[PDB]
Amino acid sequence: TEVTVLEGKTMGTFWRASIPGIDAKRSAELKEKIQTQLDADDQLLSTYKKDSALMRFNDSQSLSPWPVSEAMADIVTTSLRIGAKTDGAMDITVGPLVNLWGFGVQIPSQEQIDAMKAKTGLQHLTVINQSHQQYLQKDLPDLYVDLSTVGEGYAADHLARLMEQEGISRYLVSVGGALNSRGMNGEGLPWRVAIQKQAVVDINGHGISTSGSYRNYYELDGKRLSHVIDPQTGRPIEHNLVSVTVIAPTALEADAWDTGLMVLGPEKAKEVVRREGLAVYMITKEGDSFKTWMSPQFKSFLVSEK
Amino acid sequence: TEVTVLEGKTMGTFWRASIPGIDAKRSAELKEKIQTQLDADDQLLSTYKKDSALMRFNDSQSLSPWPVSEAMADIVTTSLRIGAKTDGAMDITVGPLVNLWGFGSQEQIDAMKAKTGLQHLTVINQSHQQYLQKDLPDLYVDLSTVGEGYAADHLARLMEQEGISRYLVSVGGALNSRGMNGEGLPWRVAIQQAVVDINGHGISTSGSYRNYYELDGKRLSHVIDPQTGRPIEHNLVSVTVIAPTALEADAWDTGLMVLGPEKAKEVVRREGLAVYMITKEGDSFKTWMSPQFKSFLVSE
Amino acid sequence: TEVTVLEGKTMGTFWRASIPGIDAKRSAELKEKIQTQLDADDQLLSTYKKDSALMRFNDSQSLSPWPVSEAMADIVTTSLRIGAKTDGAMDITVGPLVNLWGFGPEQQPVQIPSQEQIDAMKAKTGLQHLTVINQSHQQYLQKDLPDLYVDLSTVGEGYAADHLARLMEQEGISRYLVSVGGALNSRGMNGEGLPWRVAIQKPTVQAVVDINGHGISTSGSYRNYYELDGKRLSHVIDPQTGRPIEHNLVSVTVIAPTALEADAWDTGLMVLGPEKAKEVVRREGLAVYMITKEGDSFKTWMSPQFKSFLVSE
Amino acid sequence: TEVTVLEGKTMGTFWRASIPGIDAKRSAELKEKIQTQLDADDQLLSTYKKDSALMRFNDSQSLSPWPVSEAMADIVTTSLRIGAKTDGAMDITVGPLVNLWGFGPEQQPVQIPSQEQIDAMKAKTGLQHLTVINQSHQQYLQKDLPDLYVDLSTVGEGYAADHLARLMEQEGISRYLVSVGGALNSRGMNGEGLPWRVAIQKPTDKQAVVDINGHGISTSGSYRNRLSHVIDPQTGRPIEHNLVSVTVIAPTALEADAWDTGLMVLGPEKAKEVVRREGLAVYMITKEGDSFKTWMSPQFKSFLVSE
Ligand SMILES: [Ca+2]
Ligand SMILES: [Ca+2]
Ligand SMILES: [Ca+2]
Ligand SMILES: [Ca+2]
Repeated sequence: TEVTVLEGKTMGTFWRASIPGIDAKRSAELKEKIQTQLDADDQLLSTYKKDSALMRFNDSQSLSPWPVSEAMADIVTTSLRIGAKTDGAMDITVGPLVNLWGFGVQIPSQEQIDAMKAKTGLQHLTVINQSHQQYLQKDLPDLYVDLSTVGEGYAADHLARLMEQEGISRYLVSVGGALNSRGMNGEGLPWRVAIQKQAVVDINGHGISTSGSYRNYYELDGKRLSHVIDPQTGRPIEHNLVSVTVIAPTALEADAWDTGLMVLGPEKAKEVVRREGLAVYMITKEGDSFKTWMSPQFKSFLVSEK
Repeated sequence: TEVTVLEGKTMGTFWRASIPGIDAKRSAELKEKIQTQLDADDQLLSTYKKDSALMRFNDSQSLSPWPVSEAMADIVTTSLRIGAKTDGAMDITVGPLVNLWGFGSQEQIDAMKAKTGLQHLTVINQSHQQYLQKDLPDLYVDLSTVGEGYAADHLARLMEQEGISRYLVSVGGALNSRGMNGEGLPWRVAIQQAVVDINGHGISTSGSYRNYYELDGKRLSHVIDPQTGRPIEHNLVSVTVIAPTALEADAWDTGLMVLGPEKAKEVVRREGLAVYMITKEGDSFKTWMSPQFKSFLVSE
Repeated sequence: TEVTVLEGKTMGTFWRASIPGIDAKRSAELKEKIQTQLDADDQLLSTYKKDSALMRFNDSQSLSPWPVSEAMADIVTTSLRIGAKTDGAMDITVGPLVNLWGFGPEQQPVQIPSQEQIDAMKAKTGLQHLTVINQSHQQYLQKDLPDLYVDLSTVGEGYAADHLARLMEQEGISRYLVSVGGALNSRGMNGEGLPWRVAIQKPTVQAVVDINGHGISTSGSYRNYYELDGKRLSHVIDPQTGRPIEHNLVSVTVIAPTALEADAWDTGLMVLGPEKAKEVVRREGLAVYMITKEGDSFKTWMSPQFKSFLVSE
Repeated sequence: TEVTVLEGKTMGTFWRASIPGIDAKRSAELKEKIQTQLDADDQLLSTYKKDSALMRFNDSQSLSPWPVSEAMADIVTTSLRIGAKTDGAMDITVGPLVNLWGFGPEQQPVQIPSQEQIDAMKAKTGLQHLTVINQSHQQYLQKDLPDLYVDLSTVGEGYAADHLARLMEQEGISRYLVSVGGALNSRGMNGEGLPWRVAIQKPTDKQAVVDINGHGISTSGSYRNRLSHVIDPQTGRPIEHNLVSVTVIAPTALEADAWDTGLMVLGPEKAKEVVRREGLAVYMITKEGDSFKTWMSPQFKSFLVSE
């Protein structure tokens, strides 16, 4: 009935873990184990750690097979495909363009943007899988891969795997915006998952991840300048889709989809969500108010009651 | 709330789907969509169809990248990875060795073994396409030991695309489930009288008490060890695996069955797998559960 | 156990379908199906859209057979019959007359009372001017007066509700309570084996009726709107008198084999008035409930056939 | 609680009315009213009575509109439409082809198998020859062929059952199970507050329950397994498929009785195409060799009893 909560820092954000029925000691051990695992995940994906596995790939100039871990190969493989399923809205090679703008301290880019698009593109990345090893291969020397739009999802899922190892079957795990829910909370009820305005959903056995455009676009005046850049135009998105929440089997998928959908905007997002049978929640600032939209698949998660 | 159940046949076996109460009309639609997908999956990897994706590849003598669906690449990728973590016990290239046994041979079987080997396959994943690639023309891939596992995971995702997030789906010896029952209770999945809650996971089982045999210490088995070309001979009667996906469960499943009690337990501990085994000692059987597996057990 | 209620707007009014518990996706697919069908009926009948099948016929001047759909033929067919059974009270061709008082919907209340040009207008009116022709693969409407104007607004809600129900059946749902405007249709029991709730206007325990296998429709409300000049002033116009009804009838509810029929009967019964209405009710042995305002009080009245539909639970 | 059961003869078959809480006096009066009404319907549609309304029309040679009742109008209209929707399988003008074989129940036949002369006979049949005209106080039937012969027996039973339903309403009776031949309409609860029991018998050679509260049902078959006496109005000869029984549930007994005969004629495959498209609730029984196989549509399933 008692719910122990563990929290800490990771990947420039925060992680949480709610585990029912744990003693002070095992709680201690688990925090140690959790922090250590996320630390290693940070060391894997972090773009700020010039020494991370990812940055080491980014720094190299090789065009031949580059050994990486199974996780890394899986993270990239799913990132590429969902990138392709979002007409390219979800691009893990868009870093150069985001840097040109100085988003996520600048001078609007003249026409360096066109020339910068040439050093971006999903089709430049390849994942090779073999029995005893996996590899990332780029056909562009200065291709730059950033995975901060999916790292939180991956971390949340990996965190689920840690619970299994530690023989824990009931838990509320989250890293930043991504969460995985399983089992009943303190009381014999599903963990409460509040989506942004606090409508609640029950994702027991599923994962969730939110994503949006907040740059003075979320309840603000002086309406101007979006920091989400469409990897197709090389420029700021213009539509009014401010928030996208996705529920899926894994938090990694949830995390890959929401970014891409966010980028595409309302119209296109809906076309993709319908075609893929995804459970999505959308907030758009049309009038001075915020209107919502929920695909059918997303409603079945709503907590019908109180 | 009610509880609807849909079933049929596919891949030379049976498929089932348990969904919270639904109406007859929607049942017929979901049933048709399910059967069509499973049919699609079978047309993809069945070795009995001369025109399945897998067979066209098997028939190709090309050593250059052969394009395949995302599913194909993913099934292969897991097979090769779990194939290594099990000392090659779980081999998807063993086909030419199993064939020369008529089960499911002179020491000349080393000939078929030559055209065998997990290191002969590579999977290439790109944004808009995937490819399989073999460095041996003769290489022959077979995914029967893993098909049900995938099919089951794929069915659960179809249910997901259909707005059904609460379910218990199964294909052959594999099951997949996420969500509670009509009541906020776990879908009852009984082990070979213990039950487990596999919410968010998959589960596969190999062999049964009705698939173990007599005549001396000789354990009669159809299961052929890839690193031998000959039938296994240990005392592992059955093995059940709970994993993140039924596809992985199905993979570890046959891998562990090939290895046997002792060797398998080694992997189970190393890989931290959720496993349940039954072995034959005297005239009785013993049960062994990894700690990880014990955590999924559900009483009341 | 639990009921799924879908809702929307159509024909300038509200529609509602109370169905037994359904998923989310399935529920979205249904509403989708329903709205489409309802939009299609609106485009079929609406006198408000100049592109509708009805308005096109009205705009035509030919006297030969004009091809229409099964629904059109059927709707006109039972409006002519119920029309004659009410002695012209239910007249789908009374349009030219109404347009003379600037009454009805919202013809911008500025049309003073007419003179006796209503006389020269009723000559553009007449149930005898319409014929319906049914064949195996096609149907037709036929008028013998070029300027005949057919208005199906008093019977449209009833047809929509019945068509909505036949759509529920096509979708495998045989238990439901469906409504469009003031017309309701139902058949099959609740999730609890009980009758779907259908309340009746309580002038001052409210009456409840089980309309299983039938359709129902009401005209008016005890929330009247007449008192100033001449006891009762209405916007409804007697098709045979060319003038606004002046009687005591506050509202009439009719239960019939279909919402369509029920919608035709109550309009015509509302026009006729209390006594004339009762004669036709007795003669056709209809299931009717009436509310009349006597003197600072409302009185209720039920035909024997109507009492038979009452649920005494 | 006590259910009174009334029965009698009509249209060469039998009708039954099960009604709860009714007393001796009322039942006696109802039995009179029912039989009186049925008689009139029989007098309206029978082709076995040379005096009936339908026969007067059949015997005439008129090409101009022929005045009939609303019921006659609606019956024909519904039959003509469902006739078209079943690809002419349900044909109310096929009577002369049937007689050619002498497969009319009241026919020997011991005739002589007709030769392809059946073609010169189909020419005297067809749903496109009939027209229904409705007006304020009148309705007409019009045929563009003298010798056209209309027969409404494959559908008169559904109309009688639905007509019986209206009768029940007139008398203030809300709970009943009323039937005429193989067509029934169910409404309300039985002796115990339970849905009237309606079963679908198996054998159709030579048993499930459904709750059709607020709906109607009719069954059609080809009882008598090798040579069928069901004539395909489009070929002029006996059907060849193995469908032997079709049960249809619909909002009205007329519709149900109209469809089941059409589907029966079409066969399993073509019938299922129709069931699917029209979203009909149907149950079919096919006999391969000596093995009976069944098939229900989704809409039918929802009427299956579950508890
Ligand atoms: Ca993201
Ligand atoms: Ca397996
Ligand atoms: Ca009306
Ligand atoms: Ca029939």
